[PDB]
This record gives sequence, structure tokens and C-alpha cells, in this order.
Amino acid sequence: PDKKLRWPLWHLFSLLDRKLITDESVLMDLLTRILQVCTKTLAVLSTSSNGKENLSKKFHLPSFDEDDLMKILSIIMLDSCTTRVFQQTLNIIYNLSKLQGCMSIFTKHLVSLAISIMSKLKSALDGLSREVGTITTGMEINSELLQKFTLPSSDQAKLLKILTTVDFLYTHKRKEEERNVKDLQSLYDKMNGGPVWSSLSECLSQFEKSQAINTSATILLPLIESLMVVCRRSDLSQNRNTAVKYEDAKLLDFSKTRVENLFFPFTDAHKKLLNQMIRSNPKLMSGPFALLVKNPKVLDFDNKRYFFNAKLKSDNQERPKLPITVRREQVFLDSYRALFFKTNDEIKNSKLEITFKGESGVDAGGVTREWYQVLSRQMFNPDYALFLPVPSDKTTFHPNRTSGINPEHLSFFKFIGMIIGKAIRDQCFLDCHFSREVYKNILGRPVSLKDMESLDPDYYKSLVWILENDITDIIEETFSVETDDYGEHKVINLIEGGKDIIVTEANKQDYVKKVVEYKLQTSVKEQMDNFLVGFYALISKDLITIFDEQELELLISGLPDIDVDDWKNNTTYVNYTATCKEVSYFWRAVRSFDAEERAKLLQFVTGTSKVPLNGFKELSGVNGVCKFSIHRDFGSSERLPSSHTCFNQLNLPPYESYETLRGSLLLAINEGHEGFGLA
Repeated sequence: PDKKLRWPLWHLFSLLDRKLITDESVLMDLLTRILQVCTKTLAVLSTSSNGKENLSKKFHLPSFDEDDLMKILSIIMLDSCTTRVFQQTLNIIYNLSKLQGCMSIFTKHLVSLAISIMSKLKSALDGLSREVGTITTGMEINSELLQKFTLPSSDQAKLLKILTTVDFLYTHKRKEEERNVKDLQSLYDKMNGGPVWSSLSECLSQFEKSQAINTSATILLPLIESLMVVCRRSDLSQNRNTAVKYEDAKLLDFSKTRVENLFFPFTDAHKKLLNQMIRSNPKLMSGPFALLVKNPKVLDFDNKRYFFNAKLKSDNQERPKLPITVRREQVFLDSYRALFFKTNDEIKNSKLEITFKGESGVDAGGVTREWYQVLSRQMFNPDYALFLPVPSDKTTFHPNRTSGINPEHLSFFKFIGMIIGKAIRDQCFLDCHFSREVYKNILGRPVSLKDMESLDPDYYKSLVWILENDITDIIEETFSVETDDYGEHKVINLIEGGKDIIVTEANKQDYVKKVVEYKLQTSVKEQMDNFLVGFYALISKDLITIFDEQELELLISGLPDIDVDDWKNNTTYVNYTATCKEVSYFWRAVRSFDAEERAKLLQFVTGTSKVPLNGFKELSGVNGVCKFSIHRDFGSSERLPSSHTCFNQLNLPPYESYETLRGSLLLAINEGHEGFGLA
């Protein structure tokens, strides 16, 4: 019969495979529009007719063969689909899927297409990535090689559409939890893949080592989208955990690496090029690269601040007012009582209508710029015990467990809690410092262990011997941490049986981490949380996670500056000649090193900012004066260096030459958490 006369529908399908047609949008668009209706009901009808099925015997609901299914999606790889044809071909395929006996055919055809297509790429990609950095700077590239990447009738767009539709089939509607992400991995795995991904790394790192008039590293934009589509749902979370050692070599073997260990190992060897694409087209964070947000480590500081700015709240309508008449001698309390509840939600929408006592409008408006600075200077208010100047050093302020004495400290925290956000709400650089532990209370992170050594040797010395050498249950040291409560020093049971349970070789980490947590978390932290409550109220926790505990300081205090000569001369060497000749090349590269690169380094050995003045010979820490002295320590000679801001101990395991020490120091400064922190 051929079904041509026994079913009207097949007539239309017979159109699809006619060269005379399918070279136009309207014809394809209109035919797809028509098919959108029958298939919509066709899927509904049979699926909706279980017991009262008296309609299939009337219309003869067709049966779908091999060529009944392949024909619908044979055009998704055609040279005519626009961004209207696809948006309906996808819906056609989805609606048709619900009919029995199709999903297997769909998947088999899709993987066949994938294997068919991902073989011309490598035959061509090798051609391109072998050209970059092979002629000169100032020359051009034979368009024919680029002619295969530029036209919308390329191959990449197909390699993106195919994966898009696979996801949509296994994504659209249904339940994400009900999904079966596991098998999704296999389908791409069944695809040959591999070489294409691995052969791409030799093209996305071939622009950082050359220059060209064409340059334009955006040509390989399509793929990179797909390479993120593959990882879009795999885990992209908790797989980043690595570090341990500094590799100091690329290699980039990407044969298979399954499809869940392809995300984080990739995107690291290529960080310079990736970063220098957002700063040229900042709109590339709401689409193609939208996923990178879940990899904070891979985004430098500058792009992060901008991406934070535009998204922040650019939807308001000016600020009505803020009639506050502080006399400039009370400030803090006058505002704590005058701002009462100035539309907390829209409290941001209030300009500072403040004059010192009788002054006028000069040097433009917003002269309160200094008002905040003096506020910060007056925020500490040494008379009040709301904080402590970090007994370890006056340069910073401390949670000050004795902050509960102040009768009305509660409302005060919210004021400064939201006021600090106001400076963040604007572009200000008020000076403030609270040391790493205080910052970590904001960003979701547990307390650190090594901080005790430098933050407060007192209790670390109580455990300095313990955790090594003498940690053999020789001492008892019943569990639970010493408790100060302005009275009876009753050691409060950390665990349910802290007093009864001893800190044996088994109860090591729990007791140690909770004792450390008690100092930094069981303190006025609850009262200081009031400072966070307003800050959290003003800005959501998710809105700040893009940064880390280390860079929140730089957000608060303007990017600090630093010279070279003072740090070059005001130095000290212990069993060392200031270097092995390796720090020397880094000593020169410090000028090459970015201010952020330099600035972060100071935080590693001090963690306070606030350039000490006097030429770095003024190193007032715990002893009032210090001089950071490099130490050899006869460590592993390849392990990452270390230091202690208590006295700027500093360290340098003997390295060899360029690359090794350079990147080791780079990682150390970028290490932040999991190094001198939690670890």
C-alpha cells in the first residue's frame, strides 16, 4: 500500500525529503507549524485513550518505523534552520517522544549522528591549532581554515544543537530529582569525544603563546559552550578539591577522563585567556559562560567586582532623602537613634542630608565620604568595648568576647552592620580590619586550625606540643573547651559528654576543631551575628559567595598599595642569603606581579593590610617591633612554603629555578583556604 493513500499525514512527511523544498524558512517554518498540532494531539490521544479507546480503530493511529522517526530530526543538522525552526522542532520531538517505541530509536539515531559528526572536527581542528603561533605576529590566517568556523552553516552549531536536544529530552519537564543523571553521562561517553576535547586544549592555550592580527580568540566560542553543556549537570561541585601539590607542568592528557573529571582539571590550564574575554565583553556572563559562577577560584578580582556591580541592584529610582542633622561630635549614637527604621528594605534609598554643624555645599555633594571614614575611625570608639584591637597587634580589631557588657550593643551592631553595607552599596573604600577569622564568619566556611598559632599562641601553645610528639594518650585533657562567662569558669561540655569523654587518640579532630570553633564561634559571634543579620538583610548570603573570606577585606578596604624598596631593604635572613637566586627573579617580578598579586602576598604573612608606614621597618605586631626573617626550616624542598603572622616567620623550602618557586608562591597566595586556614 505504501501508506501514502492510507494515511494523509505521510504525504506531508514525504515533503521533508525533497531538495526542491527545505531551502527556505517560511516553507520549513509553516510545515513545522502544521505538524505541531497533529503531533500535539497524536501524542495526547493514544496516551489519553487507555480503556475508552474507540478512536484508534477510527483514525488508525499510525505505527512509527525506523524512517518514521529519523526523518523528523534529519533536518536539525540542515543548512536552513533559524532560531525559530529549532524552537519548534524541539517541541515536535518532545511531544512525539511520549509515543511508545521511540525513545530507543531517538537515542540510537542521536548517538549515530554524534559519532558521524565528531570526526571532521579533529581533521580540521588539528589544522587550526597547528597554525596559531607558526608564522609571525602581524600576518594573517588563510580564511579557508576559518571559513569552516565563521558561517552559521558550520559544524559546531550542530554539535551544540544535538547535545541541547539530548538534554531537553532528558531534562524538559519531568523532575530533576526524578532524573537519572548517571545514564546521561554514558551517552556522551558512548560518543567518541576524547580527542576532540583534548585536541582543543592545544588551541585554547595556543593563543596565550603568540600574537596575530586576526587573534580573535572568540572564533572557538561555539565549542566551549558545548564543552560546558557536557559538564552542565554532571556534578560541577565538590570535584574541584585537589591542590595537595603544585604540578608546574601542563601536559593536559584528556583521552577519556570520563565525563565527570573533565570540568575542573580543564578551565585551569586556560585561565588567562578565559579571564581576558569577560573584561572585553562583560555580557558573556548571562549565557555561554553562565556556569563558571560555580568556580569562584577561576575568576580574578577585577571581573568579579564588575559582575557584582551591574547585577547588584541597578533597578531603583534615585533616593528620596535622609534628613539627619548629626552635629559631627556625636555621630554614632545620634544616627543610631535618628535613623530608627528608615524603610530598611529601601533604606538604601536615602541620601545623607548631613552637615557637620552649620557648613554648606562645597566640593560637590556627598562630602559624607569623609563622614564614613571618620565614622570608621569613630566606629571603633575605644571607650566602648564593642571590639578589641587584636591584642596580638593594634593594627586590627577583634571580636572582643567582652563586648557583651555594653548595655545597648544589640542595636549598634545592626547600624554598623547595615552602614558598612551602605559603603558597599556605593563605591567607597573606608578603612577597617578584622583579621581572617572574623571575615570567615561571613562567608560559609568552618574555622581554621593553623590560625591559632599566629592569631593566639597562648592556646595554640597549650596544644602546640599536642597533635604531635606527645599525642599518645599520655595526657588526659578531658574533652570540652575552657569556658569564660564573667564568673564561674565552668568548662562547658562541647560534646554531650565533653567532661566525661577524654581527648584520646580517637577524639582528636572533634575536640580540637570544636575548641578552636568555641573561641571564634561561641563568643559574641552570636552578638556580632547581629552585625551580619543586617548585612545579610541588606545583602543575601548567596550574593557574596562569589568572593572568598580573603578578598572580603579588599572589598572593605580600598586596594592597598605597596612599594618595593622598603620591602627590599627592611628584611632579615635566617640561615639564608635572602634567596637561592630563585626569589631573586621573583624579587624582580614583584613589579611584574599585579598589585592584587602583590597585595595578596602581604596578607599571607600579615593578614591585616594597613601598610605599616615607616618603610616596613615599623612592624608592630605582638612585640611592638618586628622584622620578617626568611627561614629555610629544612622541610621537604618541594612542599609549599609557610609563615606565621605572629612574628612574620616566613619560610622557603629549597626550590630549583623559574617555574617551580614562582608557581608554588602563586598557588600559596591563591591557596587561601585549605592551607593556612582549615588545614
